[PDB]
Amino acid sequence: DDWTEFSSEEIREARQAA
Amino acid sequence: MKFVYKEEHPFEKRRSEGEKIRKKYPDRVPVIVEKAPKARIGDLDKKKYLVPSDLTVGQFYFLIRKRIHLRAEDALFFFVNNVIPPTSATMGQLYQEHHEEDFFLYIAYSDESVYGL
Repeated sequence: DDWTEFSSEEIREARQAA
Repeated sequence: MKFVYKEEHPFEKRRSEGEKIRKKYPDRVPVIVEKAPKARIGDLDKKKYLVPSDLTVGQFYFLIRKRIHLRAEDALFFFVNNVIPPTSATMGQLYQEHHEEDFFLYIAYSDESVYGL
């Protein structure tokens, strides 16, 4: 699709980082 | 604050694409991300992000930071409607209060803590 989404790995890291 | 995206896409086309993307992927919020004027910081490949709404602004900082790759001389601040959103706010909440009439949320970033500095 024309929209960018963060990968699974990136988001799971973010669920931790903050 | 002005966005290049708004200048390159007419309001009625943004709004209809916005309504559609909210109805098709309601667990995410449509976010336009651009570098603030006068910002001295890395560029981002893409402008349009579909973001999990229960993600905090602090976590969004993490995601954007990674794709920018900050240098020793850098800092990173978000601006939505001339306002630094609190790191504790969720993207959903931010969307709720600040989404524009085209159903997009517009966020600018900079290495300075004042928009346009």
